[PDB]
Amino acid sequence: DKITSSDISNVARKEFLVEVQGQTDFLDVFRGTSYNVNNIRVKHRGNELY
Amino acid sequence: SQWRSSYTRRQIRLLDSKLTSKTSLEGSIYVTDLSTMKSIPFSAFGLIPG
Amino acid sequence: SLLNNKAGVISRLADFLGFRPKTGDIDVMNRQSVGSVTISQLAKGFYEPNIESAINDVHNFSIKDVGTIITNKTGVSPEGVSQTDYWAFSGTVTDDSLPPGSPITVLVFGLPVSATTGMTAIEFVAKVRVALQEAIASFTAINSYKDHPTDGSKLEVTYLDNQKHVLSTYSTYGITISQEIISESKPGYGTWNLLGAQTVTLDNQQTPTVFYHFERTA
Amino acid sequence: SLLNNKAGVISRLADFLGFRPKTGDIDVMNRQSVGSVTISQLAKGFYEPNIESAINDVHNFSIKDVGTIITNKTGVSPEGVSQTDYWAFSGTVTDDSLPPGSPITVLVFGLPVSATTGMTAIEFVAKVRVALQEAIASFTAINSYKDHPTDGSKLEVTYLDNQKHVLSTYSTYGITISQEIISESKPGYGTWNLLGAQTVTLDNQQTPTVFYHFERTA
Amino acid sequence: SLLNNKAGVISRLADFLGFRPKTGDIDVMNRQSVGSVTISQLAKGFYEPNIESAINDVHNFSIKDVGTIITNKTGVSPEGVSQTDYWAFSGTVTDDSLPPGSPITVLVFGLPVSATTGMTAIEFVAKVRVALQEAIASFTAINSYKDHPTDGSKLEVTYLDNQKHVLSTYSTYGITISQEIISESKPGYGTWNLLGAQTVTLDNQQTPTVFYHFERTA
Repeated sequence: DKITSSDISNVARKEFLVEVQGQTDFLDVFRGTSYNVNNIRVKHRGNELY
Repeated sequence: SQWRSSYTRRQIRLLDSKLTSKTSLEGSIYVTDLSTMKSIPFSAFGLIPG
Repeated sequence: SLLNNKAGVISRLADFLGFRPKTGDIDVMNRQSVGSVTISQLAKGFYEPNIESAINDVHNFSIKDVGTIITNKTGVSPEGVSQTDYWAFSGTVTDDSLPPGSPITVLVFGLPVSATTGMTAIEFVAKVRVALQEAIASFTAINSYKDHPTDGSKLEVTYLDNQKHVLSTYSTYGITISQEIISESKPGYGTWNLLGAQTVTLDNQQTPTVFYHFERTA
Repeated sequence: SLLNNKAGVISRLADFLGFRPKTGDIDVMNRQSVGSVTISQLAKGFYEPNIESAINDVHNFSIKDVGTIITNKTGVSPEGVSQTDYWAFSGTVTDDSLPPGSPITVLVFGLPVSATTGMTAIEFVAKVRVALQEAIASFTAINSYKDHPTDGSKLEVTYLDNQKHVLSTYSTYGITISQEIISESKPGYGTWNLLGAQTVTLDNQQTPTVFYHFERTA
Repeated sequence: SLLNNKAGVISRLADFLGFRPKTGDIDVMNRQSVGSVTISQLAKGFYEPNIESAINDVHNFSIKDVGTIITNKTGVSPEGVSQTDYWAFSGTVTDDSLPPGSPITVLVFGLPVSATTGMTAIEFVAKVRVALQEAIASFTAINSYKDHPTDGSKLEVTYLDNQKHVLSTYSTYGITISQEIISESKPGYGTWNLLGAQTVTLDNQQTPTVFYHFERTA
C-alpha cells in the first residue's frame, strides 16, 4: 500500500558564535564522528565559499 | 533527519467520574468511568510530534 | 531478604494472601488448622494456607447455632449493637480552582458529597444528606443517618456493623468534617432472646442466684 | 498517595502484613489489642501490629476450653459440620495442541487431574478420582470424595473444614467442571457432647423449659 | 493473570487489604458480611470489603459482654493464659568486624540487645536483661522476663498475649539464642469469675451433674 521509498541523508546544524577573535579553526566538527566533506557548509551569515 | 526523543517517558493519573469532577489534563489528569471504558486513547499522555 | 520477602504477595485477594497456619490446630471439625487452604482458593489456584479461610473458621467458631441458650446473671441480650455517631460540619464550601457555586464532590468520611462552592456547612450538609442516602442505599458502613436536630451542620449517623468506628476530623474546601461518636457499639451477633430468669441456689451457697437464658432467634 | 501506599507490603506473610490494631483493645489477657505485634514476627523482624496475631487472638477468644458446657433448648451439638458437594463433569477430554489420547493435567477446582485427550467425562472422572485421592492424601481442602452413585461424571465431595465453599462452573478441554453443593457446613469447632436435658422452670414462668448441656470433648 | 493479580495490593494496611466477603453473611447486626467495607476505610478511600473489618467483626462476635455466665462441669475460668518461656543463651559475644569488647546490638527473638564483643552468654544475658526491660517497657509481645534461677545464660520469659509463641533457635555472634517454652498459653479473654457450683440432675438422669458458672468480670 505504501511507497516509503529511497533514503534520507542527514543534515544537522551547529552555529559557532565567534568570540575572542582568533578562531581560525573549529575542531571535531559535530562532536561525534566526522564531517562529510563533499558539501561544505560554513557561514559568516554570509555563507562561506566552497 | 529527526533526532526525535532519546527516551523521555509518560505517566497518567485518572480518577473516576465525579470524584475528579474535572476533565483530563495533558498526561497529568485523566477522567472517565473506569469500569465503563477499558484501555486508553492516548492523547491522554503528553504528546509531542516525534 | 526483603527481596524474596517483597516478592511476596502477587494477587492480593486475601483468599490468595497466605497465612502461617496454627501448628497442631484441629479446631476445624477436629481436622485442620485455621486458615488452611480451601477448595475455594484451590479452584483459584492458590495452594497455601490463607487469610480467607482463617476468618471464616473462627467466624464459624464464634457463631452459635440458632436456638442456643446464652445464660447470664446480668440480662443484656447477646445481640450486637451498632455504633451511632454525629458528623459535625462547619464552614462554607470553597473551591478556588472553580468559580463560586461550582459543583464539586466532597468525600465525607469517604462518602462523596456533591456540593457547589459557596455552600455553608448547612447547604453542604444538605448535599451530605444526598450522599448518606447512597451510603444507606449502597449499604456501605452506614446503617442510617439523621439530621442533627438543633444543628444543620451536624448529622446523626448510624453504622451497619456492630464494630467500633473512630474517624479523624478534617477540613476540606472550607468545610470541616468531624465525627462525633454518640453511641458505642456492643459485641454480639444474630438475634437473641431472653427466655426469662432462673433463680439458682448454688450447691453450698445460701444465696439463690438468678440467671438469664438467651436463646438465639437468629 | 498511592506511591507510599503502594510502597506498602514488602514481605507478604501475614505475620508481616500489618494491622491497624483496635484502639483501646484489652481483650487479649486484659492486656493488648488484637493483632498486636508478637515475638514471632519480632524474631522475624516485623515490628508492627499484624494480621497474624489478630487471627490467633480472636481464635484463642472463640475457643472454649475442653469440658465447657454449652447449653441450648434446641439440642444440636456445637460441633462444626463440613460441607459436602458434588463435582459434576461432562464432555470428552480435548487437547487440540496434542494428538488424541495425549496425557495432560486438568485442574479440577484447583486439583490437577492427569487425563489423556479423548477421555469422556467418565474416563476424566476416572482420573479425577486419582487427584481427589491426593487431595485427600495431601489433605488439602477436601475431606473425602465419593463417586456419584448413578453418574460416573459426578463425584460426591467432602471438604476438610467446616466453612462454606462455593465454586464456579467451568469447562476445560471439552470437560465441564461444576460443583454441586450437597450439604451445608455448620458452625462449630472441636468435639462436643450433650450431657443431657435439663428442664427448668424460669423464675415467674409457669412453663418448665428444657436445656441441653454440651460439654466440650475436644 | 499474575499481572493484574500482582497489580493487587497498593497500600498494605489491612484496612486497605481486600477481603472476599462471606456470601450471604448477616452475622454482623443481622446486617452485612464480615469484613464488609467500613466508614473507617471509606474515610481512607478504600471502597472494598477488607481484612480490617473481618477481624473486628468476629472479634466483636467472640467477645461476650461483661457479666456473662459461662458454665462448665470442669471449672477452669474462661480467662486466657499467656505463654511463658525460657530463652536459652550460650557462647561468647563475637564480632570479627570489630575489636573485642566492641558494643554491638543483638536481636534476641527480635529484641535488640546491646552487647560488646567478648561477652559470654551470661554477660550477653546481662545485656539481654536491658532489652527485655524495653520489651516490657515498650510492651511488645513480652509480658515479663525473669532470670533463669540456676542459669545466667537462660531467661524466664512471659508474653503479653494468650497466643502460642514458638520460635527458632539461632546463634548470632557466637551467642546461641534459643527459646525454651515453659507454660502453654490457654484460650480465653477478659477477666472471668466462677460464681460457684451448681449440681443439676438432668431430666431423666439418676446422677446429679455439677456446673460452674463463670461470670465475666472483664
